[PDB]
Amino acid sequence: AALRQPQVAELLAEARRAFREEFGAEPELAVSAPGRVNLIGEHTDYNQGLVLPMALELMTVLVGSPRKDGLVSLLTTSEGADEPQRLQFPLPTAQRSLEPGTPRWANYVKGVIQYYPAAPLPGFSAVVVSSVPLGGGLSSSASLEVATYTFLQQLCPDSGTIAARAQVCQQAEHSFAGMPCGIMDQFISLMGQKGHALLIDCRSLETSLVPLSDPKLAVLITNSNVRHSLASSEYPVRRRQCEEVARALGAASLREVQLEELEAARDLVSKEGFRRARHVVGEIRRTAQAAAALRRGDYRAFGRLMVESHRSLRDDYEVSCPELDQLVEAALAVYGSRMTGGGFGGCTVTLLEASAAPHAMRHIQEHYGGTATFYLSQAADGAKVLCL
Ligand SMILES: O=C1CCCC2=C1C1(CCCCC1)N=C(Nc1nc3ccccc3o1)N2
Ligand SMILES: OC[C@H]1O[C@@H](O)[C@H](O)[C@@H](O)[C@H]1O
Repeated sequence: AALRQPQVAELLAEARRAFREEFGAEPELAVSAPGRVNLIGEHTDYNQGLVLPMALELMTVLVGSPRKDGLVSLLTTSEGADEPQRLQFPLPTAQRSLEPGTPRWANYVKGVIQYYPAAPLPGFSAVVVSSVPLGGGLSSSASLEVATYTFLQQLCPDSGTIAARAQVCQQAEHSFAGMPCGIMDQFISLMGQKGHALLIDCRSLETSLVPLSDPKLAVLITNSNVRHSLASSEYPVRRRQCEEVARALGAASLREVQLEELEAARDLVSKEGFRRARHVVGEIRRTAQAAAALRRGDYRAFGRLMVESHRSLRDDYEVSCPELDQLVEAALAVYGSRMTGGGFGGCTVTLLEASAAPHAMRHIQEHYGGTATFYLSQAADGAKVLCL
C-alpha cells in the first residue's frame, strides 16, 4: 500500500551526483551502515543483558574523498535534517576539540571524528544520505555514527576490535548528542549480516549470527510517524532507576540478578523500581528463549515472548505510547508484534507469513488513527565499503 522500498542503488547514485555537483570531482569512496530493528530484548543492553536485533536495507551512505587542508566539508541531502545542510570545520587537535552544536545531524560525525582512535586522520569531503527515517526508532544516528567510523577507517585504518569501534560511536552519541545509549544500535550497524539476526551478550560482548533465512517468514516494521517529548527525557530516567535497583541488591548489573532473587527483594525497592526490573530481568530470559526458539525454527512460538515483550514494555517499563499499543492490536490478528527501540513512538515490529501481507498493510493503514509507513525487512549486511 504505502510500503517504502529500500532504494539502495538509487541512494548511492544520488549521493554520487550530489558529491560531483558540490565538490567539482568524482568521490573516491562509498561506505554504508544500516539502521536496525530489535526483534526482542528491549531496554536490556545497558543492563549488561541480551538483544536480538537485525540490520535493515534502510541505511546511511557517505561518499567522499580525503583532503590535504586538514578540514572536513559535509553536505547532507536527507530531507528531515535540520539546517544548514552543509558544515565545515577543522580537524580537532590537542588545542582545539570539536564541540556539539548546530546543525544537530553534524554532531554525530563530529563526535565520531573527535573519538577516532587512529592517526594521522586527514581532512575529507563527504555527502551524507540516509533512507533510515530520521528519529523513527530504527537507529538513524547509529547508522550515521557507524557510516562515519567506516569512512574514517578508509582514511586511517584503525587496528581495533568491533567493540572498540562500537564504544567510539557510542561515546559520540553520549557526548555530542547527549543520548546515553547502550551498545546495541552501534553493534548491529557494524556487525549485521544479510539473512541473520545478531544475538548480542552486552555483558561479555560475545555475538551470535543466527540464520533468519526461511522465505515463508517476513518482518513488517510499521512507523507510527510519532515521537513523544518523553522519549529524549525519560530514557536516562529508566537507566538511572535500573542503577538504583542494582545498587540496593548488591548486583554489579541487573544481568547478575534473577527473577526469583528480585521476587524475594520486593521489600527493598520502589513499585516503579520492581516493575522496571521484572521487565529487564524478565526481558533478558525471553530474548534467550527467542534466540533458542529462532534456532528451533518455531515462528508462531516466540510470538508469545514478542507480544510478552510489548505487554511488559507497556505495563512494566512504561515506555510504549497509545499509538504503539494500537499498531500492535491492528497487526496481531501474523505470528506476533511489539514496539521496537527506545519507545514513546517510532516503529513496531511484526513477525508474519510473507503471503499474509499486503493484507496486514491494507488493514494497519485502515485501522491506525495516525499515518502508517511500512518496511518489509530482509535481514541485511552491516557496515560496507565500495571503492569508486
Ligand atoms: O532530533 C533528533 C532527536 C531524535 C533522534 C535523532 C534526531 C535527528 C538529529 C538531526 C536532525 C534530524 C533529526 N537526527 C537523527 N539521526 C540522523 N541520521 C542521519 C543520517 C543522515 C543525515 C542526518 C541524520 O540524522 N536522530
Ligand atoms: O532497547 C532500548 C534501546 O534504545 C535504543 O534506542 C538505544 O540506542 C539502545 O541502546 C537501547 O537502549
